[PDB]
Amino acid sequence: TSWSDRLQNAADMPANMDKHALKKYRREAYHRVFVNRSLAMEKIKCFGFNMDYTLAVYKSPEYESLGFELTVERLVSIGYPQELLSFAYDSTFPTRGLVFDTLYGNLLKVDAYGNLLVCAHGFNFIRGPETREQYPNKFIQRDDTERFYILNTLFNLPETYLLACLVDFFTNCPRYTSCETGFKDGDLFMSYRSMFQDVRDAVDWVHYKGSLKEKTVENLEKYVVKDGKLPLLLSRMKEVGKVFLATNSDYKYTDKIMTYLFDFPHGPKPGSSHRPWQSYFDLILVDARKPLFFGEGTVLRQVDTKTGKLKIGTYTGPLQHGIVYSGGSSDTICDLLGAKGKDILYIGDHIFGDILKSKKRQGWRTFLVIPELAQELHVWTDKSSLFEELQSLDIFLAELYQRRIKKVTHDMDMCYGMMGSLFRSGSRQTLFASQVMRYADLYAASFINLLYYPFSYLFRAAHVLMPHES
Amino acid sequence: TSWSDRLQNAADMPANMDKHALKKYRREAYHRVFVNRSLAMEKIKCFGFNMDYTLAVYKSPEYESLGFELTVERLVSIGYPQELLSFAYDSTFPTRGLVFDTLYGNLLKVDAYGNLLVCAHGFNFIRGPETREQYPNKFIQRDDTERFYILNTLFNLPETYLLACLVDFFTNCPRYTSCETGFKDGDLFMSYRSMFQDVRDAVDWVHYKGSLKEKTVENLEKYVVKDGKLPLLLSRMKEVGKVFLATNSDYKYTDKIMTYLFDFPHGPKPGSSHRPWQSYFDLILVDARKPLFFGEGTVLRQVDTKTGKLKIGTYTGPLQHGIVYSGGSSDTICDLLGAKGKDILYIGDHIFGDILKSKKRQGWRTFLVIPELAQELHVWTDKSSLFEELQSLDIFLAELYQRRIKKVTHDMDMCYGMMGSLFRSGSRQTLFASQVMRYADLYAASFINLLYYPFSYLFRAAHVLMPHES
Amino acid sequence: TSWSDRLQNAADMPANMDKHALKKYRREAYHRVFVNRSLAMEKIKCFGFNMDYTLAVYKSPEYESLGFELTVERLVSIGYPQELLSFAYDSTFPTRGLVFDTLYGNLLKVDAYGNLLVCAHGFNFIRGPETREQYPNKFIQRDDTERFYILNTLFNLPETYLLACLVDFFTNCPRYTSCETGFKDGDLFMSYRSMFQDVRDAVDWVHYKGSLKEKTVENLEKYVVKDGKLPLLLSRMKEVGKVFLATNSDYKYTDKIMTYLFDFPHGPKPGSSHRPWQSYFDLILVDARKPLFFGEGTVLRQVDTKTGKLKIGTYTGPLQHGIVYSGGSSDTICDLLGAKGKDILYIGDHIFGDILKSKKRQGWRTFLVIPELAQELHVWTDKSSLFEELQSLDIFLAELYQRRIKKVTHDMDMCYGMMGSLFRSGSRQTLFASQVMRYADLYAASFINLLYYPFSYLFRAAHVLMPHES
Amino acid sequence: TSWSDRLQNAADMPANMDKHALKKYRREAYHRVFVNRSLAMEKIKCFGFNMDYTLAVYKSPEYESLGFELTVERLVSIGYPQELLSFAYDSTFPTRGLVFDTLYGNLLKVDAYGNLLVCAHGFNFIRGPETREQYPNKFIQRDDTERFYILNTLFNLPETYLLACLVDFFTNCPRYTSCETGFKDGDLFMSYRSMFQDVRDAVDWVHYKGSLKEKTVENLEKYVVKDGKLPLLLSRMKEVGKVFLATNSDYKYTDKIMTYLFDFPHGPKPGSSHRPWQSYFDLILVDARKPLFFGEGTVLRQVDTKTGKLKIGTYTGPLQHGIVYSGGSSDTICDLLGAKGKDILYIGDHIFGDILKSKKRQGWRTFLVIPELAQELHVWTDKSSLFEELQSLDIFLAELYQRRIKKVTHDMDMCYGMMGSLFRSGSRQTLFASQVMRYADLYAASFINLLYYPFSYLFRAAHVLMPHES
Repeated sequence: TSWSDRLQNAADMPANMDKHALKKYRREAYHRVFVNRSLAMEKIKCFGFNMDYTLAVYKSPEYESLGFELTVERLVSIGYPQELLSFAYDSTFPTRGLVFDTLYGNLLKVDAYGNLLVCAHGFNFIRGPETREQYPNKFIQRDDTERFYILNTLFNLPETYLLACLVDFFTNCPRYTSCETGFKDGDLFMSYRSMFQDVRDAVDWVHYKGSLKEKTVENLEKYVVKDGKLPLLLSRMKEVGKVFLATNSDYKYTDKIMTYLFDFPHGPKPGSSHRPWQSYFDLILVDARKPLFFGEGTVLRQVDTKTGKLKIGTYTGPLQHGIVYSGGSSDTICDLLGAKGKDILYIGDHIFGDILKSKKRQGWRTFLVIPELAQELHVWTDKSSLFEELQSLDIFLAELYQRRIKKVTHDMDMCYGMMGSLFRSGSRQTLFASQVMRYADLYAASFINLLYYPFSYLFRAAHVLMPHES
Repeated sequence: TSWSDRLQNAADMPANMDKHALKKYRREAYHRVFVNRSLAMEKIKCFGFNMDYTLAVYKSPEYESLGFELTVERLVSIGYPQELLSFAYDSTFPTRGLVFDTLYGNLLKVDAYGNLLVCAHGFNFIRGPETREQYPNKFIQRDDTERFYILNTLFNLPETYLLACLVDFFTNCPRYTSCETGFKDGDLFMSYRSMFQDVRDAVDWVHYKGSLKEKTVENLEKYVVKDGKLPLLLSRMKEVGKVFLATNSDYKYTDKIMTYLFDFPHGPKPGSSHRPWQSYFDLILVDARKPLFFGEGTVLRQVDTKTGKLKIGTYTGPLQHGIVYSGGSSDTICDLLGAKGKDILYIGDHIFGDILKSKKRQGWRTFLVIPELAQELHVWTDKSSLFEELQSLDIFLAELYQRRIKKVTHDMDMCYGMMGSLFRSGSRQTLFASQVMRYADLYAASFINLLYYPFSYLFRAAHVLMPHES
Repeated sequence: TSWSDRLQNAADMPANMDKHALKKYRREAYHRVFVNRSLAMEKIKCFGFNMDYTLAVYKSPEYESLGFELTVERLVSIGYPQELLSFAYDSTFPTRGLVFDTLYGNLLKVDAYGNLLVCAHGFNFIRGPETREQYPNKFIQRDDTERFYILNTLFNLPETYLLACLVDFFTNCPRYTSCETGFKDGDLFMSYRSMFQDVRDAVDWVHYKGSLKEKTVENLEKYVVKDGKLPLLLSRMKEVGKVFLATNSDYKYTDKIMTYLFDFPHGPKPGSSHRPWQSYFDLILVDARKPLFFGEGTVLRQVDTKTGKLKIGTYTGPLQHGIVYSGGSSDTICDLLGAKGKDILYIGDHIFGDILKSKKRQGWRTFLVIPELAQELHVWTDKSSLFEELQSLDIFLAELYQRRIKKVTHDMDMCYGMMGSLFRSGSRQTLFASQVMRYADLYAASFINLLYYPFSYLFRAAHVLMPHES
Repeated sequence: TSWSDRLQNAADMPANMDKHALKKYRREAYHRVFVNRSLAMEKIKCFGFNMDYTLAVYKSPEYESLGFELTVERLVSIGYPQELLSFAYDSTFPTRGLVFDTLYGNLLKVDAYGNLLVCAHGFNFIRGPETREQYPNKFIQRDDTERFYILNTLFNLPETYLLACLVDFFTNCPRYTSCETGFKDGDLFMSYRSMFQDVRDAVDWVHYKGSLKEKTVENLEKYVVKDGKLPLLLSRMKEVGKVFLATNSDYKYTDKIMTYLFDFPHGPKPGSSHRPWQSYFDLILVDARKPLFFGEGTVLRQVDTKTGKLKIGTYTGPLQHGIVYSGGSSDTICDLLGAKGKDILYIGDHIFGDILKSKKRQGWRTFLVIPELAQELHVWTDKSSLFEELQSLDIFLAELYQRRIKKVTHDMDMCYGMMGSLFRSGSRQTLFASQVMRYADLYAASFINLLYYPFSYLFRAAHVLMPHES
């Protein structure tokens, strides 16, 4: 059972809007909105969205597998060996948020301070003592972006696995000689860094010049989660505030995806007339170029929605019904909707490009969608005894002042996959977990969970106290 | 009672090293080491220090007042009006960590997300609604370093007050006209930005080209806390590991200050022969140029300790007894002492230049000295009823779903000073508080508090859990 | 008669290698090599080439017209108005080397010091006094590359004309309102800057993603000058030194073009066996990325000449017969051929990317091919009386110490085209002329003119003397 | 006889303003203005000046010797060996415009293309073949400013000699070991680069924090050329246009120097009342910060001329009689004087900071003062037979197509000094010579030579023709 199976199962259910059913429903972890900092929903005057993996949740593992296949085919097309075609995407290997070390060709899972939690070279998981030869302090400087790439998005899941496939392949292929920083093939040397750049370039190519979008829109039922409760929630948001879309995707792709997401024989509720997707938004903005969007952005353009092309010129006019914007900046939203940052709840899946930057640069309120939580929540509750034992071993070890702690850690971790939970390895939290807590005011497996809370709900989190204040 | 009075009172006490007395002593908040992340002292192989406001704690308010006076005299010397000479330093006004907005000339106290907690123009404290005219989202982007300067160090305390004095003076002086971004005087316009740059330059000048150091060393009993337990703690650290100094100050000043700090008729304990301060250190490094020190640093030089001048050339040799280094980088320490980052406990007062950068860039373990805590702890415990009432009002307000919450907030805040606690305004934590929790593994009013813990103590902090994990 | 007609006429002639015929032939300006700084051909050990507009001289105006048409079609494809399709390339308008001012939308012809010689807005030529409203000092700062784009290459000829077509079109189209920095169309504003960026992007697109290369190689006799004396000259160079190619183009395109350039039923001379084009080169390098090539360049790769794709890895081996390189740097050439810079005569058409940078950054000897000189030489000799009169009027005016000087200037200039000679307006030299003299050691309408000089010819230029030295 | 002896000898002569005497006087090379590009003096509406080495010509070798001594004393003060005190400035060694190679510790004389003309390591002049070991192409990339420093100003003359003294000293001192890039002294390594940085820093220190200015103004008759014809020429300029000063020096130093330069018992002519120096200027600007001045500059300030300190605030008012400005930009001059660039003749000694930048960035007309020409002109005319022979040998060698050419070159060069003429080595022009021709419209040994030309003189230079145009 993948996380998108869970999401689709919940998506197939109709909305029972009886108040008692809602309060009962939101009590379950799977339909709950989790709270890092308190948020009074009554103060939210605008609800903003991105599209990919928020409104349009791509089904797993089918969509990752499609991206993987097209990326592999692109690398073979530009000269990588034919054996790449025998790879097959494996969803049990990658966890989101790993760091690829382009110097030594390792995938690393790290905590918020750069400490190594897991290190894998190809499919070989390197134990603590052996990692010290390359990482003397079992530590990396995350900000060295020339060396380290953080695979933070769900679009990065296929290349996370592909990097490991490639390192495994070249390590074990007799044509090549393994070296510390790459592979030697006579008079040719392929560094892990150039290999990584080829993979990155190929992933980009597949999304923007290849056939990924075409293959997606020709079979949207296979590739995109669909929920009849989406127009109900958006119609309810529009009753109490304004609603906007700000996506990096272009208008033609947005229109195809959004049309599918709203393709029901009804509108907000069963029995109601169908309405076009654009009617649910007070402001539609494509080609957003986030995260630059939250700084100076780009010039504001207007989409000719008949042709899908940009009109000639910078758009200088006002908000008009039916207009579609392109580029601009977050100040465009605030100006055209008459909003301040804390009036806005921005709902997205990119922990950096959506959530971190809108929080840090503009003081927007933030809702992080984490699709994998729809399944991680099931593992967490089902194996709570593993974690509880780990807590007790940690307390026992501290007051006593080992191999049992590592074994339980491994067993707990493997329930999530070969690279463990998105949020921790054993008792140690990941960088990703830390960023969620620090920058996502609210988070959930799906933003649909807002449907189960009344219009003026007060999301509450306990106040933080310093050690000397307790 | 200032925080340095508290520190000096504790410094005057002799060390009772009976184990039961120590454990009793460390139980009191004033002599406790507070723990943000767990740290096993047995794993620490090197203890590192800065000098200023860590080993050499400058007495308050005398030292700030000296800096203030010399800075004022410098501004008058370069052409500011004579009325500046009538200013007098007032320790009740500044709290450390405020942000000066060079655009509108305000001092701001902010939380970790840039939200305004306090706004003062000169000595006028601007209430919430009036702040929205200049801060529509009651929010600043901290990283806009061209506009905002964060007064993060104890050396910034005099200029924090001076900026407010100057804004007050020009606002109320009839020769000038107040404008949004500065002051008009006929054909001259002084922006808050250029005023701020003059103040910054004058503070720098006083420390490096003026008479501040000379005036300090000619009366060290007036200006520097002195503790006979300092050589005892350092001798104990040297029994179980290595000890190093890395200061931004030059050798001549370091030698004068450190000689005074060790000027007792005894060594580590009463009755023992006096030892020169250098003998307590395995590695002495001056002109450190932190925070650049934790990146590429500067070329490693050797101090001629006879003359106080640098020897000619880059030093290429090994660690030698009696050598004093200059410049270099944090890698110098690790190489010469055979240490890895997590082997090092680095003890400092600069939340950014010492603690943040050594943690983020090198994975060092960190101990933050917060001198003002020596007194903030007394206010916190004495007025705990104010805070407890505030907590209850917050809980009452949330479940009820105001003016009483603001009044209690003001009354609690004013016990610390006109700019409130270093760590909070009412129930809202400051940016400084957040950075302490995030980057200081341990913290205390003085590093001397390590004296009261056994050699292999395990400092413990509770594990963090995400909302969905609770 | 275009300059490529002249070049093709000379190209059709067979080589008479009798010494007396050669010396007679090189006496004519059209077959002469012109000399800015003395160069002893005996000291040249390597001859290097670019391909486009040096070996492969594209026929005029057919090739510019093709580029113009495809660029227009691309702009219409992305949303520019249909009326663009009625434009038709006009070779009499553009002169190479003009500056487009993106602020005011003017094409400018300037001297070496940025002084305005000609200013045209659309097709309106602005007289001196009217230019002062926008150019108060009749001067531009060339280095302000955010504002000014210098149309320095022959590939820039179509967009030079297109920019003027577009400014003319929008100025006179009733849908738009003309403003100082662009065109208003209700709520849309198109600045000259964004218009220029669209044109630049479309030209790039046509060359690298569009059909320009495909259309070129499907009719090479229409689009490319062909000269049976090319393999003769290259074979003669290989007798006395090494020969290399360094082109920005990719291998597949290079192979198609070079195969055509050598497609004769003979080799170096009539009667000799045909040889493949690669055999004429000791070193072949594609994807050169000049001018970055003359700095750090890019990593050295090897082309798989069977597939046209790059082999995997950085190439670390030696120079090998038959290998084709990709990327690298100018140091690659020097290392693999055992050359120093002054051993190299580098032959190219890009006054900046080829000639300036190889001279300034590496001290290479330089030969600049200027295709338009093949026709400018005919205008210069035929209308020498116009220029001679201008010289006399200048001398008369100086010793006398006007309208006649401007009229003669205009009449002389118009013989070259609407934008005058590449090298001057009247008696004032262009920036381009100055750069040729400063950075091209030798120059000619075609590098084929080297065929008419003996192996150890000494090209001589008179020494320069300062005013006080004369 | 130094060049300042020549200048002072001419300065002592009274002005005979009879028209026939003037025309006779300007015929002599020593009193002539030399012309690179034609300039109609009638079109000049503003005459601008710098102060140092233009209005205030420092006497040679006394002033260089003072700078040398203070720089040496500063290096010894910071820890260089005592033997430095035995150095003594030698004016016969340095020629202006040499390049110090911080990698290999050589002084280089180069032509405009970076070709090596002379190479000296310490006082050892390295012959051609031996230079190829470090300079394989006998070529340097001038723009590599991290490696090469061009000693372009007269203030650089002492450090030019000092760098050679130091390289000589350490090479031959037995305490040190000579290495390719510096000197080893056991565990200390002094690279030529760090040595050079010490020298540069010490020269800066002497000018701005040391006693150079104090020592200069306490004996101005020893250190500064004085000419009673200076106020006559400036009064004549003010009759036909405006006159401004723009100096990098501060007001207190400018006032002392300018007061001395005008300290005669008369004003413009003998018999006339003395006038204060400020009265000769329509605009006085100090702290100019050229060359940044010709870009965005700094904020415009006003000097309080009573105190010598800056008034508080940016100056926003108009040009007022008696006001003295500080900072600003070249646009300040143009705005306040109502000038365009080609209305301005800017007179200076810094070939880069004055002349190149005002020409390239603003299109100002330029007059370069070259003090050494006052003596180089005498060597040039007296040894014209050497140069004439060299020309003939060059022509003979070319048509013949050696050791005699090198011997004559050496003999000619040595008449100027150990580093030859500022303008050439033998028949090869220096970079400096090339920059003079390219950027100085007019040049002379002194700007006083303008006194000998009528108000509306037309300076004329022959037009430049390309090779194919001749």
